[PDB]
Amino acid sequence: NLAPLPPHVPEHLVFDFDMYNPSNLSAGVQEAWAVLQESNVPDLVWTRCNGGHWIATRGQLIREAYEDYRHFSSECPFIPREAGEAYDFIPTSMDPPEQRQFRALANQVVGMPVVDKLENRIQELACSLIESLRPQGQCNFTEDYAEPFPIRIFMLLAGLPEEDIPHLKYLTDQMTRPDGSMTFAEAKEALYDYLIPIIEQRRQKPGTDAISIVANGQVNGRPITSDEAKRMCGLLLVGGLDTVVNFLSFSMEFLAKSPEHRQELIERPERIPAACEELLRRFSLVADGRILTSDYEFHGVQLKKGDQILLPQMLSGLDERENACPMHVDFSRQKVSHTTFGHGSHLCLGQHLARREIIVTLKEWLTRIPDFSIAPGAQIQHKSGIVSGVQALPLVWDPATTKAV
Ligand code: HEM
Ligand SMILES: c1ccc(-n2ccnc2)cc1
Repeated sequence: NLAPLPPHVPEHLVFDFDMYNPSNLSAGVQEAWAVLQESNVPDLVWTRCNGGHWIATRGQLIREAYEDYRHFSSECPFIPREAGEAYDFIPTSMDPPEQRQFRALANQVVGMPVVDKLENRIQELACSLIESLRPQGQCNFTEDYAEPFPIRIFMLLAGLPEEDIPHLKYLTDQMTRPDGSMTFAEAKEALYDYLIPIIEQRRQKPGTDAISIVANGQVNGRPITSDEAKRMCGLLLVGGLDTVVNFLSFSMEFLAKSPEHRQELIERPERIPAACEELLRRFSLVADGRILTSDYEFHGVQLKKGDQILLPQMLSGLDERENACPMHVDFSRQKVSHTTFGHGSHLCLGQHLARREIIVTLKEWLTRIPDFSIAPGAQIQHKSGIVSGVQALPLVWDPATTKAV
């Protein structure tokens, strides 16, 4: 389903990319998108899928569009339009200076200080999950670890019941990797049905949990409304359930195939942080966009007011102009250039939490289970959307080579 080309689009700039089902998916999700960076593709293209929209394909353009909120507005940040339209998450659907205030609160909730405080549970939960897996010689890394690890730390932070996971996660999934089973608005509404009662409850009777702080927070001298708090909370939910979850499976899949990468991190632990950035560069996984607030001419292309452009965060780091041999994972790169956590005013507040959860896992897994591989005859499938994922990650290992701690 290709939509007819608007009049301002030169046919030479057409490249029908389906962000929800790219062509080379079998090769891997990052490889499927990287086709956008082949020599035949212009820097800025137009696709007729998902209703027609632009795509910036180069780190330089993505950054520029990310900085330029005057032109590129966060009002309608998701493709397809109906999706960007119905979404009203804060602070993601606002531009500066309105953004700034809401931003400041969200940070109170997820920032450094919170992570600093949760470190021991993070470390505690990782060791517990791993030790529990170790003797089995086999998991489903996606369901066995990638999901629970991050999610249970979030639920703890938010003060929400673990029982809610399956329900929440389904709703969250529908948002980034739409199934077809429910539209964005229906999905959005359902998560909202959930939150409303919770928030009400926490404005009356506050806790120390994330929701309670958001619900009772101050924005621009006055109290935040319920509707605003709902809209921030909606964001936190997706961040907690849908991000680190998918990241970990791509990294673990890479690790399960590269013995030598595992070794390096084993003998030279000082490299873990470095490694973590490189993997954040290589297995980057977010793709959103902005809407044109007016007619504007960008890098010799005319953009009409109301046009959506996808500015895949994913691609900056995979761009050869930014990183030599981009599909090559080298833990010793002098400069790891990525925009995995975004760029500009909307830079990811949860990046600290995410880095802590990644480093804990690599350090802790490698300690106990140094030697693992993907199960024989396992066919790993990726998934594309706003946030890309791995469908399942069947791992096997010999228990005899593990180490209990
Ligand atoms: C590996 C994991 C993660 C990645 C790759 C990621 C990526 C991003 C990206 C690219 C943006 C900006 C989107 C835009 O500019 O439209 C963003 C914003 C945001 N992320 Fe993350 N994120 C991750 C994890 C988290 C976590 C764990 C949380 C907290 C629960 C979170 C909370 C936020 C919030 C609150 C913002 C909005 C900041 C603002 O609009 O000023 N993220 N994230
Ligand atoms: C699309 C969907 C989810 C997100 N997100 C939330 C937290 N971190 C990233 C950003 C854009």
